[PDB]
Amino acid sequence: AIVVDPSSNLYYRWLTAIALPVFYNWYLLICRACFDELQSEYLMLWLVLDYSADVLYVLDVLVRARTGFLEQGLMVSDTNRLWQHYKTTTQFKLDVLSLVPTGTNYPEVRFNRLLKFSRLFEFFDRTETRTNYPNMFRIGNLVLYILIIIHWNACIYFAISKFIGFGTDSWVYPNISIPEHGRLSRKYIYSLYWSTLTLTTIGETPPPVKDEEYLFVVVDFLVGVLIFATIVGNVGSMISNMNASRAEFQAKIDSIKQYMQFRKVTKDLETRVIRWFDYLWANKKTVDEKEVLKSLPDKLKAEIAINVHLDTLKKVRIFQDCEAGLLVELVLKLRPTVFSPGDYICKKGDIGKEMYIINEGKLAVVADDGVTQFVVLSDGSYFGEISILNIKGSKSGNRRTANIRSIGYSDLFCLSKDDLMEALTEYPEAKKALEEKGRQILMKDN
Amino acid sequence: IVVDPSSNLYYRWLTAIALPVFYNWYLLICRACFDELQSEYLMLWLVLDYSADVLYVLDVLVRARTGFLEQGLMVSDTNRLWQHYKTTTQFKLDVLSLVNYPEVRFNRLLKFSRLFEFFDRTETRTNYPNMFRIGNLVLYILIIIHWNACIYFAISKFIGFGTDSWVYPNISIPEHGRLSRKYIYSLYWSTLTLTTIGETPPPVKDEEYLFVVVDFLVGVLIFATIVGNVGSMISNMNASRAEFQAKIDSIKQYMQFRKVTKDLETRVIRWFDYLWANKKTVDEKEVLKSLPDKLKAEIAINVHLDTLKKVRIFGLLVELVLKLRPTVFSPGDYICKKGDIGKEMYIINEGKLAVVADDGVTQFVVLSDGSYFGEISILNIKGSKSGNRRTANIRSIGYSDLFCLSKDDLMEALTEYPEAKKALEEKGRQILMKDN
Amino acid sequence: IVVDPSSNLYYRWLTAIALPVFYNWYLLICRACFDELQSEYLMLWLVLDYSADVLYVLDVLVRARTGFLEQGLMVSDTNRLWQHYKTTTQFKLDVLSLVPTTNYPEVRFNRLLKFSRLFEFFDRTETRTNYPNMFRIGNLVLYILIIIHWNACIYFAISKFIGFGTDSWVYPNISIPEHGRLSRKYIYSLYWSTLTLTTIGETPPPVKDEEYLFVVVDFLVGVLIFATIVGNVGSMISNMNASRAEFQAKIDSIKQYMQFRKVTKDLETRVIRWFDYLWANKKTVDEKEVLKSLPDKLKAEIAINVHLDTLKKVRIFQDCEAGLLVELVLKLRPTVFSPGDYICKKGDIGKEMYIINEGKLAVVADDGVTQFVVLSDGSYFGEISILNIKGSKSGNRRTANIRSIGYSDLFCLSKDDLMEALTEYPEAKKALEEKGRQILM
Amino acid sequence: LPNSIDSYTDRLYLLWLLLVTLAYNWNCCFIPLRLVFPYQTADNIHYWLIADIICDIIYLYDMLFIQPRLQFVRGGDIIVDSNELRKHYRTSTKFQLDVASIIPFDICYLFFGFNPMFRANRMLKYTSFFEFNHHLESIMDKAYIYRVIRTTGYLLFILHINACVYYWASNYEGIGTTRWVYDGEGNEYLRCYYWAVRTLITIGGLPEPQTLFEIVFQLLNFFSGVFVFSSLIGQMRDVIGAATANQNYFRACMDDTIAYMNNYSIPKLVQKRVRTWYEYTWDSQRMLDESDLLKTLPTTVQLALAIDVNFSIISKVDLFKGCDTQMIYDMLLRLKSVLYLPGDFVCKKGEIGKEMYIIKHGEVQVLGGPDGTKVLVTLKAGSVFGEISLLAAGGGNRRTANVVAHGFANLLTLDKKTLQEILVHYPDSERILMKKARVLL
Ligand SMILES: Nc1nc2c(ncn2[C@@H]2O[C@@H]3COP(=O)(O)O[C@H]3[C@H]2O)c(=O)[nH]1
Ligand SMILES: Nc1nc2c(ncn2[C@@H]2O[C@@H]3COP(=O)(O)O[C@H]3[C@H]2O)c(=O)[nH]1
Ligand SMILES: Nc1nc2c(ncn2[C@@H]2O[C@@H]3COP(=O)(O)O[C@H]3[C@H]2O)c(=O)[nH]1
Ligand SMILES: Nc1nc2c(ncn2[C@@H]2O[C@@H]3COP(=O)(O)O[C@H]3[C@H]2O)c(=O)[nH]1
Ligand SMILES: *[C@@H]1O[C@H](CO)[C@@H](O)[C@H](O)[C@H]1NC(C)=O
Ligand SMILES: *[C@@H]1O[C@H](CO)[C@@H](O)[C@H](O)[C@H]1NC(C)=O
Ligand SMILES: *[C@@H]1O[C@H](CO)[C@@H](O)[C@H](O)[C@H]1NC(C)=O
Repeated sequence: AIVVDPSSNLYYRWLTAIALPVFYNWYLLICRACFDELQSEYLMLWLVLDYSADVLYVLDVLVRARTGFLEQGLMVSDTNRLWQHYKTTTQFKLDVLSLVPTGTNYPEVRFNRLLKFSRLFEFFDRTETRTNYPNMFRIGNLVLYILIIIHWNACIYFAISKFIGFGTDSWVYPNISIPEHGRLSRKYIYSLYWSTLTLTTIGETPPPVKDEEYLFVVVDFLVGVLIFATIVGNVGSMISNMNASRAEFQAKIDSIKQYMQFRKVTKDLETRVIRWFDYLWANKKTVDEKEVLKSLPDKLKAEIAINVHLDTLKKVRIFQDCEAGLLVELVLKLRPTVFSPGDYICKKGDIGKEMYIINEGKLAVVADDGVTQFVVLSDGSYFGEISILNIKGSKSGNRRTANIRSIGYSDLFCLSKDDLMEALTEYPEAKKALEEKGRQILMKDN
Repeated sequence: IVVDPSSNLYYRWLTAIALPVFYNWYLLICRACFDELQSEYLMLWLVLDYSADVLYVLDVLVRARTGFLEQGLMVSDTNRLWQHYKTTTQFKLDVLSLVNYPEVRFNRLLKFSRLFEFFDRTETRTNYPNMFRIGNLVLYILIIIHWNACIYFAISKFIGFGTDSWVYPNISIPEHGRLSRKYIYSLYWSTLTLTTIGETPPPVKDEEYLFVVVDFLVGVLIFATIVGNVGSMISNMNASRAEFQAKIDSIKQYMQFRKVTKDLETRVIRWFDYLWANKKTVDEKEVLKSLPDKLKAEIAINVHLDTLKKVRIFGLLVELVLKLRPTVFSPGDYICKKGDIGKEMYIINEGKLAVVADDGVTQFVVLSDGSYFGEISILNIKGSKSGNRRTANIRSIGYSDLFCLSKDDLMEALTEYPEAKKALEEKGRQILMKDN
Repeated sequence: IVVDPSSNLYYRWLTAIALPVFYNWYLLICRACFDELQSEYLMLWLVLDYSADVLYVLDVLVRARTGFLEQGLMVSDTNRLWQHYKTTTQFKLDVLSLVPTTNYPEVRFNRLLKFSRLFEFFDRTETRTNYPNMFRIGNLVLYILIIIHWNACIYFAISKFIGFGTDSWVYPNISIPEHGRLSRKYIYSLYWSTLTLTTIGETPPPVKDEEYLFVVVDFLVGVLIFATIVGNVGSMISNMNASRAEFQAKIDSIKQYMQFRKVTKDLETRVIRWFDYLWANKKTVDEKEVLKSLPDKLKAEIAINVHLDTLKKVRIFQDCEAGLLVELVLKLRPTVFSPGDYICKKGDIGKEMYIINEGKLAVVADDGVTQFVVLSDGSYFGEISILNIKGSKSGNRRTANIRSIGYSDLFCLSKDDLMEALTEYPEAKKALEEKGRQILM
Repeated sequence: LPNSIDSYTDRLYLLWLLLVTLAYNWNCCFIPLRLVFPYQTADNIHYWLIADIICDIIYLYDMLFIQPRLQFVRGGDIIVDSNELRKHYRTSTKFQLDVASIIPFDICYLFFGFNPMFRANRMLKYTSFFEFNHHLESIMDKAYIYRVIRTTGYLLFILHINACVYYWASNYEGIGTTRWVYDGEGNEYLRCYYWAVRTLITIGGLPEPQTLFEIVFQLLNFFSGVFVFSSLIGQMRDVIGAATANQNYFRACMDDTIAYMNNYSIPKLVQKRVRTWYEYTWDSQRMLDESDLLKTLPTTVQLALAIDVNFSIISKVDLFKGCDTQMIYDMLLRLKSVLYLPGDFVCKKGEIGKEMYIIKHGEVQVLGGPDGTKVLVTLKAGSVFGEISLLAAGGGNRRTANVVAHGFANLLTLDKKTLQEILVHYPDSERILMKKARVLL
C-alpha cells in the first residue's frame, strides 16, 4: 500500500493514461451508437479498445482509492482514511456509476462510462498548470471542445435522420441504399458538413419540411449561437491575450509619441528616445521584475532574484564577505534600471539618494566637463557609498565627489539610501567595510 | 564595415528586404497555384526573381556584418560578428532559404523574420501607429484570403475543372478560361468561405466536404480573431478621447447626483470645453512615468527652458526644470488672497495675472509670461514685520498656465549656489521694503 | 462682434451648421445616383441647396469672426482674427467647399468638404449634454446609416453603369412598372447594402468580373467596418453597464471570500446589507479621483456647495475666520457606518474626528445598551485626541462608548489634518474649552 | 404574513416576488401570442380568462397587501411602522407604475370586443421583475448561472416577439399570398419561430422578400438582428468572463511569472517551487493577494473580518491572555500572512530576528538539538514562535534554533518596527511583554 500524491509527476502520467480512454469514449461512443456501420464493420477494434478502457477505469478507481489529500499542510498516508474520504463523495459515486457492468451491437448501454468528465477536466487543468505554452494549450483545448461539439451534433443529426427515415424528404440524410451515400466516409463527412454549417450559423443546408426537423434546427441553431459563439469568442480572446502585452508596450510608446508631437521636441532627442524604445524592445527587457513578482513571498522572490543575478553578485566585493540575510534583503531591495550611452549617472555636486551596482555595463569616471576618462568601471563594481553613508572625517557631507558617465548600454542596480540604512541595522561589519572603503577613497581624493 | 541594428541605414535595409519577402509570399503562391502567369509572362517573373535572389544574398551579407551588443557596446570585429551570426537559427533559415520554377522556389518564403522585424521597427518608428497597425492587419487578412483562393484553385485543378458542381468550371470554355476571371472567382470563393457567408455551390465529394469544413473552421476562428483585432484597433484609435469622455461623464454624474447648482455645472462644462479645445487634455507626468531620468529631464528641459530663460532673475537653470509642476488656472481665479499660508512660488508660462486690492478691481501691475511671483513668503527676509504669510492679492485674468515650486524643492535646489539666493532675497527685501 | 467659441451662441451655430452638412452628405450621394429624385423634387432641392449655400457663406463669416485664446485671453482684434483664420487649412477647405459652380451634383460634391463642423458639433454635444451614452448610440447609428446609404448609392450607380436588367446581379429592368418605382429602387438598394455590409449575403451572385471584384471589396469593407461598429455598440453598452458590473463583481468577490473563509452569517449579511445600502444610496463612488481630475478652485467650489450647507447646521459654526471651515470642507471624507458597529470604543487611542451628516447615533455604556444622549444630525463627536491638558479628568482617551443606531454617514477629520486645519487660531482653544465642559459634565 | 417584511432576509418575499414574476412573464409572453395568433378562440377563452383573473389578482393583491409592508431606510434608520411605510409607498414611483399597470380594461373588453392589445398596460411591472432579478442574484451564491439563464431568456423572448411580428406580417399580406410570408402548413408558432431564428440570428437562407413591405420588414429585421445578436452575445460573454475573472487574473499572473522565470533561465527546482506555491495558493485561498481584497474595504469592515478570523486564532493561543484589546486589534489589522512550502527554513540559527510568526493552518518543526535533526517540539496550528527578538537589542540572542515548515505552513508575520510602533502606544502591554520576556529567560 504505497500512497501516491497529486503533486507528483507519476500522478500526471496516470492523468494522461486515464484521460486517453475518457476522450476515446467521449469521441467515439456516440459515433458507434449513431452510425450503424462503425459498430458492425469494425468489431474487434472496439472490443480491444473497450477492454482497455474498462481495465483503465478499474485501475482509476484503485488509484483514486489511494490518492492522498492535504490535511493541515501535510499529506496523509492512512489507507483506511483515504478509502473513507474517497467512499464519502460524489466522485466515487460517479466512478461506480461509470463502472456498472452494462449481441455486441449496442454501445448505447455503454453510455454510463462517459461520466469521467471530471477526470478529463482534471487532466486539462493539470496540463495547463504544468506546461510551458499555456496560451497555446488553452487554444488547443477550446479547439478540442468545439470539435467535440461539432462531432456530437453530427452524430445527433445522423441519429435524427435515421429515426425519421433516410431519403424520405429533403432535410434528412439521403437514401443509404444508393451506393454514393451508402459509404461510412460519406456519412460521417456529410454529417460533419451539416454540423459545421448548423453550429457556425452559416445555414447553407437544405431547409426543414417537418415539425420535428423544424424544432431540431431551431434548438440546434440556438445551441450553436450560445455555446459555439461563446467558445469561439474565448478562442479569439486567448489569441489576442498574448498580443495584449506587446500592445500595452506599444500603447505606452504611442502615448509618449503623441506627447512629443504635441510639445514639439527636437529631432535628435526624439531619435534618441526612439533608439531607447528600439533597444528596450530588441533586448527584451520590458517585464518589470518586482511588479511581476508583486505577490510572492520574500523567500521565493529572493531565490528568483539570486538565481537571476548570480553572475553579477559573485563579482561584488560586498557579497563575498557579508551575511546571507543581508544579501537576501539587499537583492530584494535592488531595483534595476538601464541607462543610455553618454549620460551622467551622477553629477559633480548633487543630492545622493541611491547607490548603484554595475550589472553588465561599462562606465568610466569622467572629469568636470567633457569626456576625459580616469578609471573605467566594469561589471561587478559599485559606486555611491560616499553620498549614501556619511563619512565623519570628510571635507564634505551628502555631496558627491566625482562625475560618472556611462559609455555603453549599462544596467545598474539602484539601491536607495533609506533602504540601505534599514538594511544595515543589524549587519555592522559590511557597513564598516563600506565606511573604510569610502574613507580611503576620500583620503585619496583629499 | 559594421552596421548597427538601431540605425537608419538598418531601417532602410529592413524596408529594402521587406519588399521581396512580401512579393515572394503573395506572388509565389499566385504563380505556383494559377499556372498561367508563368506561360503568359515568364520574363517579368524571371527578372523579379533575379532581383529577389540578389536581395537575399545581400541580406545574408548584411546579417553577417550586423553588429550586436555585449557589455553595452557594439561589437566591431567581423570574424566574431560572422561567428555570432553563424551560430544561429536565422543563419540556418537563410542558408535554407538560398537553396522561375516556383514549386522549387517555395524555399524563399522562410525569410518571414525580416518582414516581421520591419513591421516592428516601423511600428516603433512611425508617427501613425494605429494606421500602420490596421494596415498590416488588412495585409494579413488579404494574404490569408489570397492564399485560400490559391489553395481552392489548386484543389480544383487536382480534382478536375468542371467535373462537378463545387469545383472551378471547365477552363476550355472561353469565358471561364481567362486569368482575370480565374483569380477573381477564386478570390470571391475564398471571401465567401472565410467570412462565413456561405452562398457557394455546395460540395459533392469527400475531399471537397472536408476542405469546406476545415475552411469554415479556419474562417470562423482565425477571421474572428483578426477582424476582431481590426475592430479593436479602430475602436482603440480614440483612447485618450474616450478616457477624457469617461472622466467628463463621471464628473457630470457626480454633479447631477449631488445636486450641484447650474452655475457650477456650466463652469465645469466650460472648463472641460476649454481643456478639449485648447488640446491640454493629456497628463504629462502620467504619460512620462516610464521614461528614465535623463530622457525625462532632457525633454522637460527641451519644453520649458525657453520659458525659464525669460525669467527676469536667474547662470544655471537645469536643476529647477525637473522640479516644476504645471497647473492651469481659470479666468477670475484667486491664486492667493491677502493673507494666507504661503508654501509655493509660481512661474508664469504664457499667462496674464494681476494684483488687486479692492476684491477684483483697481489692478496695480500685470505680470506677463516673462515674470513670476511668490518670492516673498517662502524666502526668509529675517524681519520686515512678516513671517510665514502672504501680503498680497492676485487674481488670474485669463486661462493662465504656471509652474508651482514647493518650499522643500526650492530649498534643495537653492543650496548649490548662494548667488541666486542673494539676488532673490535682495529683490524680496526691496519689494516688501517698497510695500511696507 | 467676436463670437466666443465656448458660448451657447457658438453651440447654437454648431447645430445650425451641422444640419446642412448632414443633408449634403446624405442627399447629395442620393441625388447624384438615383436620377428620379433630382428629376422629380427639383424645387425642393433648389430651395434646400440655396439654404445650404447661404448657411455655408454664414459659416465662413462666423469662422472669420471667431476668437481664440492667446496668453489666456480671447483675441478681439478682427483683422488678426481674419489672419489667424487664413493661416490654417480650414480656410482652404471652406473656400473649396464654397465654389458657386441641373443634372450635375458633381459640382455639389465639393460641398461635402465641411465635415469639420459636423465632427465639432458631435464632440461639443458629447462634452456638453447630460445623456452621453444615448448621444453616442445616436452618433454611431448616424455613422452606420451614412455607410449603408452611401454603399446603396454606389451599388445603384454601378448597376446603372453596367446596365439595368442585363445581368443577374444588377438592379432589374427599370422600364417594368414594379421595379421602376423610386421608393422600391431606394429600399431595394438599402436592402442590398445592409445585406452586403453586414455579411449576410442573400443577394444574387455576380456573373461579371467587375461585379465579382466590387462584391469582394464591399464584403471586406463590410466585415471590417461592421465589426468596428459592432465593437463600438458593445463598448457603449459595456460602458453603460460598467459601474453596476464592477460593483457586482466586487460583491461576488467579497461573497466568494466570505463564503470560502467560513465567516459568521450575521457578519456576512451585515457586510452585504451595508454594501447594498451603499449601492442604493449611490455613495459607492469616490469623490477623490474625480475631484482630483477636476482643478483646485472648481473642486473647492463644488465641495463648498455640497458640504458647507451641512456644516452650517453643526456647532462648528464660526462667525468670522471661516478659512478653518473651508479647510475642513476640503479635508472631509464621507464614511458610512452600519447599525451595530461601534464608531469609537471606550478608552481607546484616538486619531480622528467625526462630523455627523444624515445619521443618528447614541452613546452607550460598557455593560449593555443604555443611551445617555442621542447625537443626531448636525452634531460632532471626537476632539479628545487634540492633546488636551489633564483638566477635570486624568488622561486623554476616547471616554465614551458610542454606537450607531441607524446607517450613519460620518466625516473623518484626522489628527494631523486637524493640527494643520485649526492652527493659528483660538478656535481650537475654545473647542478645547467646550470639550472640557463636556468632560466636566 | 408579518406586519413589515424585511426585503433582504425574507424567503417568503422571494417566493412571492417569484410569483409576481410568473405573472409578469405570463403577460409579456402571452399578450402578443393571444394578440396576433389564432389561439384565443371560442373554446378555451374561459381558460385564458381564468389565467388572466389569476394574474390580475396576483398583481392587485401583491400591491395592496405586500407593497406597503416593505421596510425602507429613511435617514439611516430602518423604518418599521406601517403608516410611514404606506406613506413612503403611496408617494413613490413604484406605486405610480403599479397603478398604471392595474387600470382595468375589463370594462372595455365587453364593449369593444375581446382584444389583448388593451392589455398593453400590464407590461409595466418591469420594476418588480428587476427587483426579483436583483434579489435572486443577491440570494444565490453562483449568480452567473442565473445571469446566463436570464440572458438566454432575453434572447428567447426577443425571438418570440419577432415570431409574433412575423406572423403579423404574414397575416397582413395574407397567408400563402407571396413567397416570403408564412405558407400555412405546419405549426403556426414553430414555423414562425424558425423564421425569427434565421432572421434575427442573421443566418439567412429563407425565401426572399418579394414586395416592398416585405423588403422593409426583412431590412429592419436583419438590422435589429445584427444589433440584438451582437449585444446579447456581448452580455452572455461579459457574464461568463466576470464569472471566472478571478481565476483568469490568477492564471495571467502565474503565466507572467513563469514567462519571466523562463526568459531569465532560472532552474527547474526554483520553477517547481514557484509552481508549487501557485498551486497551493489557488488550492487554499482561491485568490492571489488577500491584501488586494482587504485593502479596498474600509477600516471597520477589515477590522471586523480580522477580529472574526484572527481573534479566533489568537484567542486560541495562550501568549496573548492579558494584553489590551485595541493593541491586539491593531496587531490583527497589521498581521501579514505568508505561505511556506514543505522543507524551507523560516528562521536559521545565526540570522537576525525581525518577525514574530503566528502559525495558522500549518505545522512547523523546531530543530535545535545536537546536529539540527532532532525535533524538540512540533508546533501545530494556533501557536506562536519567534518572540525571543524583543529584548537584548536583537543581537544578544539573534535566533535560537532552526525551524522548518514540515507541511505547507501559512504563518502570520509581524515586522519588528511595526511591532514597536504598535507597542509604544501601550506601556502596560509593554510591561506584560517584558514579563513574558522575564519568564522566557
Ligand atoms: N571621489 C571619487 N569617487 C570615485 C573615484 N573612482 C571611482 N569613484 C566613485 O565615484 C563616485 C561618485 O559618487 P560618489 O560620491 O557617490 O562616490 C564616488 C566613488 O564611489 C575617484 O577616484 N574619486
Ligand atoms: N506684497 C507684494 N507681492 C507682490 C507685489 N508684486 C508682485 N508680488 C508678488 O505677489 C505676492 C503674492 O504672494 P506672496 O506673498 O507669496 O508674495 C508676493 C510677491 O511675490 C507687490 O507689489 N507686493
Ligand atoms: N466623555 C463624553 N463624551 C461625550 C459625551 N456626549 C457626547 N460625547 C462625545 O463622546 C466622545 C467619544 O469620543 P471622544 O473621547 O473622542 O470624545 C467624546 C465626546 O465628544 C458625554 O457625556 N461624555
Ligand atoms: N529554541 C527553542 N525555541 C522554541 C522551543 N519551543 C518553541 N520555541 C520558539 O522557537 C523559536 C524559533 O525562533 P527563535 O529563536 O526566534 O525563538 C525560539 C522560541 O521562541 C524550544 O523547545 N526551543
Ligand atoms: C432507396 O432506394 C431504393 C432503390 O434504389 C428504393 O427501393 C427505396 O425505396 C429507397 N428508399 C426510400 C426510403 O425511398
Ligand atoms: C470542357 O469542354 C471541352 C469542349 O467544350 C470538352 O471537350 C471537355 O470534355 C470539357 N471538360 C469537362 C471536364 O467537362
Ligand atoms: C426591359 O424591358 C423592355 C420592355 O419593357 C424591353 O424592351 C427591354 O429589352 C428590357 N431590357 C432588358 C435589359 O431586359
